[PDB]
Amino acid sequence: GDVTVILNNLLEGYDNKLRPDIGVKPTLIHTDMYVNSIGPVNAINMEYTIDIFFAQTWYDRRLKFNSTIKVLRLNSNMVGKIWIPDTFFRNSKKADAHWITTPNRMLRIWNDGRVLYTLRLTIDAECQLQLHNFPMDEHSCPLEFSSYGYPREEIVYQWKRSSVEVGDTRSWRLYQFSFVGLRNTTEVVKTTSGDYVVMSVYFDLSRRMGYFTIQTYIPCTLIVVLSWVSFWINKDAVPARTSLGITTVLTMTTLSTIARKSLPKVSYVTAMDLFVSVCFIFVFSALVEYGTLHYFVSSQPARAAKMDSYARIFFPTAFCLFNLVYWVSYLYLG
Amino acid sequence: NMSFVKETVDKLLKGYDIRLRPDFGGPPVCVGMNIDIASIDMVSEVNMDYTLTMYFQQYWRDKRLAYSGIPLNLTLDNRVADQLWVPDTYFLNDKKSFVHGVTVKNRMIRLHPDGTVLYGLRITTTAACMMDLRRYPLDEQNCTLEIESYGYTTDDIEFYWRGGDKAVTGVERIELPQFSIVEHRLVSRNVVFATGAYPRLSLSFRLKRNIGYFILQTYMPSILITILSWVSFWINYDASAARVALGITTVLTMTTINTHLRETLPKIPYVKAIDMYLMGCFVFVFLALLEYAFVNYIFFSQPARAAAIDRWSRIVFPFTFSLFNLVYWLYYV
Amino acid sequence: NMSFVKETVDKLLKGYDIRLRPDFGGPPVCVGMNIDIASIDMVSEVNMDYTLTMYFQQYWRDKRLAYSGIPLNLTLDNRVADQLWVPDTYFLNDKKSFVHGVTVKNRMIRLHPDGTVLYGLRITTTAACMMDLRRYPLDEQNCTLEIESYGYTTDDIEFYWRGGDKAVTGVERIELPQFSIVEHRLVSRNVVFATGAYPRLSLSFRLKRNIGYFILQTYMPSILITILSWVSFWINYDASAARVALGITTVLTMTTINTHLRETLPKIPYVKAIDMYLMGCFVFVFLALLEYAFVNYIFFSQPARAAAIDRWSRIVFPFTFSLFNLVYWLYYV
Amino acid sequence: DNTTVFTRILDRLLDGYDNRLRPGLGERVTEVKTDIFVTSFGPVSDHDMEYTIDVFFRQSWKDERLKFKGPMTVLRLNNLMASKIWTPDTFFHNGKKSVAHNMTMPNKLLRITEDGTLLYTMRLTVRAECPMHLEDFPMDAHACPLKFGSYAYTRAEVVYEWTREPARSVVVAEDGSRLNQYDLLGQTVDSGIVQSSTGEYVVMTTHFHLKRKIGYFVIQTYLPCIMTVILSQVSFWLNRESVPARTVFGVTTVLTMTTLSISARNSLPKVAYATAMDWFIAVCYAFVFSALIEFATVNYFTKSQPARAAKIDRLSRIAFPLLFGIFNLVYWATYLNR
Amino acid sequence: DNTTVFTRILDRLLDGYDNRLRPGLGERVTEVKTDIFVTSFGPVSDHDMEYTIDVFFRQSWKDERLKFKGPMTVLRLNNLMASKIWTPDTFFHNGKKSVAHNMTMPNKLLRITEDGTLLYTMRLTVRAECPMHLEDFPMDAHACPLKFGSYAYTRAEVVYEWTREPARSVVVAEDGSRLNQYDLLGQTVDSGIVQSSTGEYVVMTTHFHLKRKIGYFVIQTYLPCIMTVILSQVSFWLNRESVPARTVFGVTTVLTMTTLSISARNSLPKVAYATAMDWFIAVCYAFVFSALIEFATVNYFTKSQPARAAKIDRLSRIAFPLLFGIFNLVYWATYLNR
Amino acid sequence: QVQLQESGGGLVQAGGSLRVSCAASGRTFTTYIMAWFRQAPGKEREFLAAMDQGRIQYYGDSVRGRFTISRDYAKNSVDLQLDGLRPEDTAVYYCAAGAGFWGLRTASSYHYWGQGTQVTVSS
Ligand SMILES: *[C@@H]1O[C@H](CO)[C@@H](O[C@@H]2O[C@H](CO)[C@@H](O[C@@H]3O[C@H](CO[C@H]4O[C@H](CO[C@H]5O[C@H](CO)[C@@H](O)[C@H](O)[C@@H]5O[C@H]5O[C@H](CO)[C@@H](O)[C@H](O)[C@@H]5O)[C@@H](O)[C@H](O[C@H]5O[C@H](CO)[C@@H](O)[C@H](O)[C@@H]5O)[C@@H]4O)[C@@H](O)[C@H](O[C@H]4O[C@H](CO)[C@@H](O)[C@H](O)[C@@H]4O[C@@H]4O[C@H](CO)[C@@H](O)[C@H](O)[C@@H]4O[C@@H]4O[C@H](CO)[C@@H](O)[C@H](O)[C@@H]4O)[C@@H]3O)[C@H](O)[C@H]2NC(C)=O)[C@H](O)[C@H]1NC(C)=O
Ligand SMILES: CCCCCCCC/C=C/CCCCCCCC(=O)O[C@H](COC(=O)CCCCCCCCCCCCCCC)COP(=O)(O)OC[C@@H](O)CO
Ligand SMILES: CCCCCCCC/C=C/CCCCCCCC(=O)O[C@H](COC(=O)CCCCCCCCCCCCCCC)COP(=O)(O)OC[C@H](O)CO
Ligand SMILES: CCCCCCCCCC
Ligand SMILES: CCCCCCCCCC
Ligand SMILES: [Cl-]
Ligand SMILES: [Cl-]
Repeated sequence: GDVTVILNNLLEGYDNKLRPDIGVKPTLIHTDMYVNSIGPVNAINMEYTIDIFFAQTWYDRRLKFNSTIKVLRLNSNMVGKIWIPDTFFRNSKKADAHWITTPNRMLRIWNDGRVLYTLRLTIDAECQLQLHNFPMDEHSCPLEFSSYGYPREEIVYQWKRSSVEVGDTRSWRLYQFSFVGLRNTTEVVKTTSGDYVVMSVYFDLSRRMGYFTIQTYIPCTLIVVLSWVSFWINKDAVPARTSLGITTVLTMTTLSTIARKSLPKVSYVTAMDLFVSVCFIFVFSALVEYGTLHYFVSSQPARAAKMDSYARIFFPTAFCLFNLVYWVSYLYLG
Repeated sequence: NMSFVKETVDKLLKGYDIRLRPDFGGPPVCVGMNIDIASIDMVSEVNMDYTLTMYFQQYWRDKRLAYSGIPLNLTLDNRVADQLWVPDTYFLNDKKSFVHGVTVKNRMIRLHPDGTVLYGLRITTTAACMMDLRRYPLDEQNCTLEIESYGYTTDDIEFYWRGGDKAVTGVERIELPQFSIVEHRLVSRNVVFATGAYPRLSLSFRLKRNIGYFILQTYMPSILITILSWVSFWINYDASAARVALGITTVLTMTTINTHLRETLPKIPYVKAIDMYLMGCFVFVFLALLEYAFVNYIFFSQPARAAAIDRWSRIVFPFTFSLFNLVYWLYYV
Repeated sequence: NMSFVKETVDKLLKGYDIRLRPDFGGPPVCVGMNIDIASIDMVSEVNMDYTLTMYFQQYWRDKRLAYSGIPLNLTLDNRVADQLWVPDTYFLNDKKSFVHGVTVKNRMIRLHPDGTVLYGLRITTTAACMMDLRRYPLDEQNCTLEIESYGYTTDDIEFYWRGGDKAVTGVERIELPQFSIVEHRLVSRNVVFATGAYPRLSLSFRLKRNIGYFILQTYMPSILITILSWVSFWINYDASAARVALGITTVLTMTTINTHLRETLPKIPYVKAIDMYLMGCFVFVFLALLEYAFVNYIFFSQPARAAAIDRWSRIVFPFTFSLFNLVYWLYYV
Repeated sequence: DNTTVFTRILDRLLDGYDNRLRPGLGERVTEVKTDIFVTSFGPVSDHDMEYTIDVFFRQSWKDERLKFKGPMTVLRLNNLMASKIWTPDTFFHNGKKSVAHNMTMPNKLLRITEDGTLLYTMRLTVRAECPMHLEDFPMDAHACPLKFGSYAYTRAEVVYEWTREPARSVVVAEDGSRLNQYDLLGQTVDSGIVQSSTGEYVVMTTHFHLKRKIGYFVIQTYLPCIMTVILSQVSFWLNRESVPARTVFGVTTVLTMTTLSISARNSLPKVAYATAMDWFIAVCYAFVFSALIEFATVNYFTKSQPARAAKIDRLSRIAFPLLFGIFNLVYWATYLNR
Repeated sequence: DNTTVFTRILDRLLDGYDNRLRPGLGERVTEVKTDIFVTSFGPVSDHDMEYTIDVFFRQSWKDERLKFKGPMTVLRLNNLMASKIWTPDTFFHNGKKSVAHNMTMPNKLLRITEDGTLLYTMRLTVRAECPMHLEDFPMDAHACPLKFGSYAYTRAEVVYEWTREPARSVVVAEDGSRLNQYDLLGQTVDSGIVQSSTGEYVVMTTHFHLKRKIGYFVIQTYLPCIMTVILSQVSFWLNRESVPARTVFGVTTVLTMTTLSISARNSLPKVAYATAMDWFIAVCYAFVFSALIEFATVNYFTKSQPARAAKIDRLSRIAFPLLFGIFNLVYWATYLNR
Repeated sequence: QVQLQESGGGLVQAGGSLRVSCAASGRTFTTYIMAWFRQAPGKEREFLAAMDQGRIQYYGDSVRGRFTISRDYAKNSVDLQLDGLRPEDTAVYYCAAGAGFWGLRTASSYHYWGQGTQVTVSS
């Protein structure tokens, strides 16, 4: 009825091409964000998925109405009739709004001209990961947004009091990572067309060691122990100690490639590689030790008598010493 | 102060003909292009393409969009681009591209008092580049991005890089896991088709592959397997089962390594540099097993010569393999 | 003679209400469907679906579109289909479907003087069907396509196959690499939902799987490994390392094939006809290695009985396996 | 002839109609009745922790602006008419990328009865999240929820109810199961209130109870593990002289358990805990590894204490089969009950 | 002011112009000239039996309703004028899912001459079906087609012709080859007729003749198979007392051939016949299996008939290398001739 | 064995329909191109008509508009309908099938050939 009269009079002569206060002052926009879920972290593609309720608030003097009604609660139909800021996410790779069963958008206008505009978004942001400590690495993946065409002299963004909120962190699709905390900042980026106000949110994530303990560390450690069983087998059983010593070398080669499948094709040594490579040294040296032992079986039977005694003790002790140095440096030093 | 702006903008679009290019029937319109590269990813050999994200910008002048009385560079809502003439620029090697659309269309329109138009887009394209993998993984590729006008010949449109060699920025900040961008180059020329001569801009990168990954995955595993086959020379020749098991295991392992790698790449007919190394390492582990077959066949009649062959093979095999590595790496690196 | 055609067509669409079906508030409108199957492919067990391309034609009479004075069948541009009423036909078991749009939308509208409309689209659809794989790979499947009206009930719309049993053509030109269409069938019926009763037309195919691929890939590798395990019965029973190596390798290989085969199939919870063979072949190679363990444990105290067991196994094992092949291949064929 | 009468009625209903305003604005609350007909309960993905479902999504409400009098009490109109009136802006709270089917026409229907009531249904392919706790995998059950409500209207403007009894307002087609490795035991229907920074919104919830079927994993992982353990205990019967033969026995079975352990984790998403299958493989590896250690003990005491190497061999022929049988009883009785 | 002359011309042309009617409707057959410029002949997919191709697809016809006189003889207009006039509804008969590129703008051009002639080109990425006969894989060749014509107009209304002599009406750019394992020998350009349930339509056909390059499969499959066969015949030279050594030779080569046999059909579509590669692997399997059968024969006669056991070993050192060499002479000569 | 057997044909007098049929056995030719060729005595073997799996029909210029080719995919047969025959059309007619490599109008691209049927036009 009379709400139709209010809505028709507001849009009479309205020009949605022009931003509010186009020639007067910058349009100040207050941004909120509710994070429904922070989806999987793709290390191979170096990205992560996040689903949010993105909210924006600004004043438009052209949208003032006088009535007993204090707020006009409108749906997505009116979003295309008024001026909407052109906010985009700078590090986004593939983002899309939701459209089932209708465009998931909200528009509310107060009689003083204040506009609240909320939409639901799914974003695949870009996050460059440094995997020098994998799988004991920590990351701070960002999410930046700004205005595409309006510089800092026309559009300014600003966080509200309760800017970024999260619900239940357990329901999120983070398997390998745990959410530690978040920060939000504000900067100015100078591009080739002007200076823009860039708003940033950083999510801190710590990787969970559990999956790679089962997948790589335990199988590699048991293969190294398997190569030690040769030292307790009679030195005259040449086929026995050679098959046991040649299969461990092959198995460690297979365990080396499978561990590298999760990572991208980086050209440096991660902490996972430094463990698999050393596990390769121990199994390789076990087979080499028998080669030395076999060569001296007949020439120096006395010398070959004491060679297996020392290998039974030195090899387990040296490996247990290597684990002490490895784990302390990556869990207490970095 | 705002009703004046609406009056001006409405006047500019009143009678504007989106079908006619600027200076229709007259001199060609000059269009200047900048590119700001945001990221490069998915440089694939299986698909022979790369994915590029950029802030593509075009710059030209339309005398019909000239306005006076407002000393401002008006930025309008990007939906007004649908009402103006914009160049029909396309990428020839583009395979699958899109303009981003959150929260609105990632598009900019900025008008200037003299009629100059600034038009920007945010584009992600999967462009094609066919690679030469004869020296893989020591290869050096060159992937381009062609820029051209589909409908307007050189009688109607001209392209140039706006800023000379500074037109394209953001290359130095690109971090590729497997490549390092050695150089980028800008080219302007004309291409003649059956329908006329067209302006073309070309942007080309030179990519050098990093070898650190392939050392840990294909070279070092192959060197250690080859070395381990030489252990059979220090085992007594009467241990038939021990030396044959050692020889067989390393020979079949090398075959499995070679076939595994070639299943992650396009089925190319020629031989790559990584294939020459695995085939070279195969012959070394194949001859060690073939060395014992000679010693085994001969040690019954005479143990004097059978023992000598083992002792020589302790020296010849390590010596020749290091010579093989010396020639291989010096030829390629 | 051409301005008369434009005048005739513009007169028809003037006052035409697209929101109202023909004979609105009256007798149901009869729509006849023709299908011209272009290709069937991508019959997947993993996703439990198949892809079908067809020329889908619908035929009905609209009295508001009847014209006089033109002795022709007006074949109009496909964009006129956006101004006429068309049936809201959909496919119930449809997971993904698109109308091809190169170079324009593959769509045909053709009016007739009495008001008849012929409406054709070229549609590629990925329909769904659940496959019973209990007899895989010697199994037959029945995958259908359901055709229904979404909004209009049997009081508003009727569906019939135009041409009877000849409504669907192009089946006999299909050559699926892995299947063979035994028969196709056409059914007409009504389906009752909560909101009303709706007409339905069902098109079904019966696909019989070709076993020629699975002989090379699965059955022959299993049979040869089982024969490989019988060589152990011709080796001396004091050669333990020789006969254990032969027995161990066959058992572990037989497990590897079964695990490899299950990779590319849906995670069904029942035993397929190929699993009964692999499990049956596993038992024979497992009983072959289990047989040597008895001989090795007994050939010291009773050497004479050890020789007899090896000689009897040379006959029983080939005989039992061929008897197993006789029962298996006669129950499943 | 009679179609001109219906054209006048439709033009009168839309004459001055405003689809920017909900019915009863400023006077009452818009009540929307809803029921769902699940045509096919699609596949469940463990890697993505989501599931697919194809439904007829039916909504009904009253709009007094659309009353009419004419020869018919219901107008079964084209779905094009739905874009000119007001319809609820229902979204799925946990819904991921969903599909509205558009072949060959928009799969929607709109019907107006003479009292203003509207029926508005659509065919959807809803992909919704289902959190999964795989501690009991592959003997685990999940309650996959389906939540929906309004996006822009709070509970003082739009409320949602079920057309019938809540239990009978979600209907599943009898032959529509598209599940490969799950059983749909039943579903629970409930309604509630959610609260955000913008207001209170009614939310409708549907929980689907799914139980996994263990038949696939018995033949894929349990049987190979059980057979490899048994194969590794054949080594206790070979005579102590054949050292090379018993070493091939122990080594190959140890390596085989590693291959099965790696392959068994491919199906699961990369979770950071140990499932019920991880504990079965870990023990099966312990039994296989202990059999190789047993031989190294026997080989060590030969030629020095020959009678001792026989006592260990005879007792191992009884302890290893017995403990594995006992372990299987405790494992399968523990996880099948829970 | 200068462009207002062309504004009047364009407005005058479209005044009363009906884009729903083809030129010369009811009076004559609309003749459409066509030629294709192939910018890149894309990769061929053996698994999907298809191929990709990127083309500048040019069309030309005469429309007398678009005759004008003015300063210019030709109007090089925007591509949005194409949606305002009548254009042919050309589709690809064997196309699967093609793309009409529109980045950054619709990649189309429209040129009107003063006599009414229209030139209308567009950039397309066509994915077309190409059935393959894989009996001679990997030494096979294929003729991949590309057929196109009108979708709605029968040959009594719209006909298609080649702009120039048909052999020169399809042009392939020199640098455009995106082929990896195939070689584009050449293409043949023809024209046909199809009769459907709706009428007779003109079809314009092009056949691209592709021959596969065997280089990848020589490295990947043939060389491993040959070395495995040679490796198994090394066992004939070991002395007869190396029973464990000769068994390991026999079993490991047989196991390898099974792996190669399984791994050689990964790329191919699942077909029910034997390719030329399946015959090579099967025969190489027979040689590897027969080398182990020979050892069991020699091992059977040892310690009972030593003279015969040596006789068998001596002949196998010649017969096996000679037969495998002769088989390769026959195999390669049989298939490389074609 | 794969054989193409040709029936029909015979003698006609100055025009008149003479349908020539070809029956294929031993291999399913659904995915092949089945054609018809003509060889007048001493002149050359000449292409007449071909039809591929997609029902596309190709004709030679001298016979376009007179001869009609059809295929029966269920029966693995191709039939050619000869109308308005002339004394110039007296020759031996051959049935072929192939993959059309280097051209469907070249006799070297068909790997399977029939034995021919005699068609004599008396006038
Ligand atoms: C190259 O070519 C490709 C095509 O090959 C091209 O892509 C196309 O680009 C155009 C834009 O140039 C797109 O068109 C716009 O789409 C907007 C929505 O896009 C999202 O939704 C798409 C599906 O839309 C359906 O469903 C929604 C609701 O869910 C509905 O609003 C739509 O009408 C439509 O409904 C139809 O279809 C459904 C089934 O799907 C049926 O159920 C239904 O019955 C009906 O038939 C979806 O496809 C989009 O995905 C694409 O894009 C995303 C990125 O955004 C990408 O990630 C994907 O991969 C994919 O590519 C996307 O999710 C739509 O809102 C636009 O229409 C608006 O606005 C225009 C302009 O103002 C107006 O004219 C329209 O009338 C309409 O009015 C709006 O509606 C708003 C709704 O939110 C509302 O807020 C506004 O207030 C206004 O409301 C009305 O306004 C009018 C006028 O003021 C007023 O009278 C009314 O009263 C009311 O107030 C527009 O259609 C097109 O979708 C793209 N298609 C594809 C396949 O990509 C590409 O851009 C080209 N590139 C270049 C460089 O040239
Ligand atoms: C792990 C593996 C380890 C392997 C270790 C090997 C060690 C030795 C190294 C060898 C290097 C080999 C390099 C090969 C590169 C590829 C060569 C290639 O493609 O040649 C082909 C042609 O050659 C062939 O036909 C021959 C194939 C090989 C046949 C060999 C048979 C040998 C039999 C010997 C038996 C001996 C028995 C007795 C032993 C006493 C060219 O054809 P394109 O031009 O590509 O065709 C394109 C067209 O079709 C148009 O499109
Ligand atoms: C390499 C291959 C080697 C192969 C060797 C084969 C040897 C021959 C034997 C073959 C038997 C194979 C049978 C497989 C049938 C399919 C699986 C199945 O029935 O699953 C279930 C029923 O199973 C169970 O309960 C699991 C029971 C597991 C028991 C294992 C006990 C093992 C004990 C071993 C002790 C050894 C001691 C030492 C011996 C000295 C059916 O229910 P669904 O359909 O899953 O769903 C319905 C639910 O109600 C939904 O909730
Ligand atoms: C080439 C590596 C050889 C390793 C074994 C050496 C045994 C003898 C040492 C004197
Ligand atoms: C007389 C020699 C017999 C050798 C038999 C080898 C195994 C045959 C398996 C069928
Ligand atoms: Cl994760
Ligand atoms: Cl290719």
